[PDB]
Amino acid sequence: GIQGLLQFIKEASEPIHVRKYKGQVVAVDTYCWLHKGAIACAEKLAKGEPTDRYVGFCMKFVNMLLSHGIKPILVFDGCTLPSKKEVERSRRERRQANLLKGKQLLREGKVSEARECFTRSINITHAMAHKVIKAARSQGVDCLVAPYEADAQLAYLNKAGIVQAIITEDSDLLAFGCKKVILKMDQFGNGLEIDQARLGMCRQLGDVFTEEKFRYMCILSGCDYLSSLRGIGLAKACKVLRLANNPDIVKVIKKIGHYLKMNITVPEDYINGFIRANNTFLYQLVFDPIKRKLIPLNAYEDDVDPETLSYAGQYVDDSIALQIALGNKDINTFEQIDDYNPDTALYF
DNA sequence: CGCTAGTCGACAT
DNA sequence: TCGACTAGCG
Ligand SMILES: [Mn+2]
Ligand SMILES: [Mn+2]
Ligand SMILES: [Mn+2]
Ligand SMILES: [Mn+2]
Ligand code: NA
Repeated sequence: GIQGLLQFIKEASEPIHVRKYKGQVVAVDTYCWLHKGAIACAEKLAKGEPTDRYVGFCMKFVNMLLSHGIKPILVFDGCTLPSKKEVERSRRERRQANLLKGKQLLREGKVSEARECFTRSINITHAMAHKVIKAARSQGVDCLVAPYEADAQLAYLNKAGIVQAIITEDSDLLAFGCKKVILKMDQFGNGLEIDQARLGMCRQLGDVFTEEKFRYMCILSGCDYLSSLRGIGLAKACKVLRLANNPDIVKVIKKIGHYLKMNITVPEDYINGFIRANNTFLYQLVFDPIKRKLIPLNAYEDDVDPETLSYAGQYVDDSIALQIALGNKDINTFEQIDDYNPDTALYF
């Protein structure tokens, strides 16, 4: 996510209860629940010892939403995004490192720290996610496996008007241009909501409350697709966008040092990386549940060439995309591991 | 002082 | 894929 974004725009936030959305549809970034539930059994997950606790943990929240008359759509991550491979590598390295370290501390004698290491080695696999999918489907809850990041999928579901709000712990969804996002929701329904249109309640943002400029700010501050320049965070990026009054962003990015009264040399590849990051936020592939078709998050504008956007996710056949979305197709082996059919009585 | 980057408990049961 | 907290910076 965008580090400290929630704190930066805290004025646009509002404490709520999910009963606000009774008789409505809400999409869920299920990974958060999955992780929080996986914490309660980190050791057994690390050792490979069998446990299905995260399932019950997620189903608690699901049953809560269902109890408050909410129609929940559980969304899951799919294939790895090429423009996110660095962060994936780092995360993986941290995971195996902390795993081995914990395994060592188990032999040393210190379990209190070994457990804490096992917490950092949490690896949420597609199998666990599929268990959760099984449970949710047994409780009549619609599930959707994103072709890539669940973030973009949720953003699409919200923009398309399929869902009214998004439940997540990740502030990336705001950069994607979600309308309504519910952060920090507990097991009872208490949560914090940020509306896009209410970003203007943040005086600190200045005139950076439009989707495009807000996105630019989030990218410049540092995201999962492009690391920020050293010494650059939300405040300075927002300052850059505030002080500058130019339509073309590239020139401003080239004058970032000028706008911040600093000596900031911008590498040539950083501009290209910014273009790539922007295009990743705008055009990352998602799955249209209605038309059952792979589409970019936003329709391609005239100023972009879709053939250069491989990093935003590659296209596959719509039937394969469908089988992935249903969770029937294994992400890694591309083999069919289930036979769920929505026609045999979200997908029309 | 304001802001960024990095650490470690919390996460949760 | 978190965030309070804070060393340590300009
Ligand atoms: Mn993120
Ligand atoms: Mn794929
Ligand atoms: Mn995500
Ligand atoms: Mn994200
Ligand atoms: Na940054």
